[PDB]
Amino acid sequence: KVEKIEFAKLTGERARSAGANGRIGVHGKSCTVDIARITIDGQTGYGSSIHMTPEWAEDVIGRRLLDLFDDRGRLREAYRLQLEYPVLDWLGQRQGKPVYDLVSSLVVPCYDTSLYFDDLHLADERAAVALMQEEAMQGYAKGQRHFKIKVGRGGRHMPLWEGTKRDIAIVRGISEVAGPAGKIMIDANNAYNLNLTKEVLAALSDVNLYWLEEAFHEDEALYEDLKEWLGQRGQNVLIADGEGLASPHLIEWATRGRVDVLQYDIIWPGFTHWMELGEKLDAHGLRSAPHCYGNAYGIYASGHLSAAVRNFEFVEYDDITIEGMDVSGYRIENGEIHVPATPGFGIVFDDELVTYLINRSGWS
Amino acid sequence: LNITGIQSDWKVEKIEFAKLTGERARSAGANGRIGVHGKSCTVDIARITIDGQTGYGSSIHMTPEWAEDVIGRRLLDLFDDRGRLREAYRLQLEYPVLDWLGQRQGKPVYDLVSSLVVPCYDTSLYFDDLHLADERAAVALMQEEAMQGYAKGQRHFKIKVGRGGRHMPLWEGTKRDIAIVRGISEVAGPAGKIMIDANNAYNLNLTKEVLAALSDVNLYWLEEAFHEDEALYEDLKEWLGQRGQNVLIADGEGLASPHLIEWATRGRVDVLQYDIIWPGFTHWMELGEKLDAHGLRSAPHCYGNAYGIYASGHLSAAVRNFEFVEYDDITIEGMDVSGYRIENGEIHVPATPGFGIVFDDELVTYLINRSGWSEGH
Ligand SMILES: [Mg+2]
Ligand SMILES: [Mg+2]
Ligand SMILES: [Mg+2]
Ligand SMILES: [Mg+2]
Repeated sequence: KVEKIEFAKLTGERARSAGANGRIGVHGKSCTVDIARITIDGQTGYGSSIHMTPEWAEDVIGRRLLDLFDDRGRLREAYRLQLEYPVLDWLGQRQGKPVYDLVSSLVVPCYDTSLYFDDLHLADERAAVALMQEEAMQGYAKGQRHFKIKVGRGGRHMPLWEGTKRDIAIVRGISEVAGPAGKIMIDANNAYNLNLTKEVLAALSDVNLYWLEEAFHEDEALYEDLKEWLGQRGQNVLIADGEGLASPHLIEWATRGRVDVLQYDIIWPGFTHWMELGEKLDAHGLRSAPHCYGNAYGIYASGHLSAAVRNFEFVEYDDITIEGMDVSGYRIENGEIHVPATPGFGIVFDDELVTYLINRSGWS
Repeated sequence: LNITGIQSDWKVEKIEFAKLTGERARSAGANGRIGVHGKSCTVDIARITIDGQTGYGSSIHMTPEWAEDVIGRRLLDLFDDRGRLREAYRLQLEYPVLDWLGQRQGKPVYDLVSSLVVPCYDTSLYFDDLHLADERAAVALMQEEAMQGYAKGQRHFKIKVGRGGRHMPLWEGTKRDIAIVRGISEVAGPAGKIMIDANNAYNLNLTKEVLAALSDVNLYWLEEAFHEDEALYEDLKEWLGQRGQNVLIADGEGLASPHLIEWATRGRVDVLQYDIIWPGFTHWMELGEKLDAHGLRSAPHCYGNAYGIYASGHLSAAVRNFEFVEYDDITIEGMDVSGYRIENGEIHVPATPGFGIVFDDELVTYLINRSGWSEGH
């Protein structure tokens, strides 16, 4: 039986302040994670929690844990967003198993997602390249080998042609810092159209472009055309899409071969959702790369999830430090994240700090 | 609607389905995102029989098996406690049913839901110039197309732009967009409201470039510059304000953002363009009232379905901030729309029963029996 439910926001910081992206402004350095602490049968479990009010909590207390689940042992829709993470943790805690085992040493590819438009104050290309190269080198030093570069400078934040030229310079530049083995992804946050996309792609013929992410809002006809154009020129770049307010027909479009990599968020729709979705995508030969940005907890959940998903691509990694949330069990090495074999999600929350924050700025 | 006159005795006796075919006056070319649209048109139509009387209208998402389950239900059963057509029946039967009510009461639909004269615009200016290498030849052709509309009474024009997104190189395509828009503006004169529709082929900066290049022109609205985004539209609106450039932002056709109306109430989007067939007429009656309550404008999308033009006309009586009927000149066999006429940029809607469209009973019977289907007796 669910006995108690506690809630708290935890705070910390990104290792380096994130600049603008193709569509909006500076993302900054401050980070937060909403967490719930559940208690079932005397033992506590921790995890990401969203869409949960004290009123909502009131109406769950006393419900049999068994009642939270589906026939197929799949946490029920109504509970996922608010409790799927604390529950999974609590399960792992009780059975002393890591969630990836509950859902099956674990080693997962990851990439550095922290390369935003950090060069907008610079008139000189070389200064801008050196700056972005240096940011990439910073990730390399921490064990990153793969890099997702924000592009679309010309969409909103710089003049069109100038920003596009700058996009192409930064990506090449970073291509050189990374090495031949380094996978480069580019993410335009919808700031291109099809012909801009082709211009940028053609200019990057020599670069180890692994995938193109959100070039423009997903469109079956445009992506069909783009895949053909790419095929005709022998340029091997995957089409990635799916974060945010996605087209309701996106999965369908992927099954027809217009999109290769699906990027639904690791918190919304979340973990339980991704497990079922992951199965569907494997069956179609489609790839899974759960989006994660703005929530540090998501990085580590994505890690565990790869166990449940054959065609899992990468963990999306942003170097973040949240007070009270010990993630030292995880290590970055050679373009991969090593998930600890410890109980639950392998994350060690400081019970005292959380208890304080629960009283001060949360509820129970 | 006033449903007090409906007798409990009145039942759905028969539902029949046919596809009507026809042609637009001029073949439509590509738009910013896809290829040639062509000249061929169709309209899926149902004929419903209730209490021995028939009504006709657009019908989608209806199978024989669906209709089989409606036969024998009372007309009253199709309505809410609020006198609203139930959601489950709207796409399949709202048009046949509204037409029927009009036939029974001897009233046009606009009277049921309230000489009706509604602004319209000519939507037929597609990328018809893509075979012309020369910009001057392209401008001349597009002007010619606008004047064909003008000769038939159109005064306001919606111009497809976004040539550089896919079909032409980016820079050349955008130069061409601008020249085309100026050219048509010239032809339409000061009274002409000019609309531009990018079909999502621009980004924010391309949009700004085009708008600045067209500061001169009488631009009434900018439609689907890029896929709706609150942040980008907030920026665009503020940018237009500083320039004193009075152009409305229009969006909402196709698979729209679920938050679009929310963004509109916060002032990022001015004109809402949900389609006249899906989500449909009943939906629009309720939505229009909501948009009016927020001081927002309604311009139901209609393209690919001629029937929707006439529906849009009658809907206008139910919506205070109704902008325009989106007009495409189409002839559908067996669908007599001669009660309607275009004069001085307005569509005149007939005061005749139902939607005022006279279907060829015999032709429709033939199509129903040859290629369509029938349920009931
Ligand atoms: Mg992205
Ligand atoms: Mg997308
Ligand atoms: Mg449109
Ligand atoms: Mg739109």
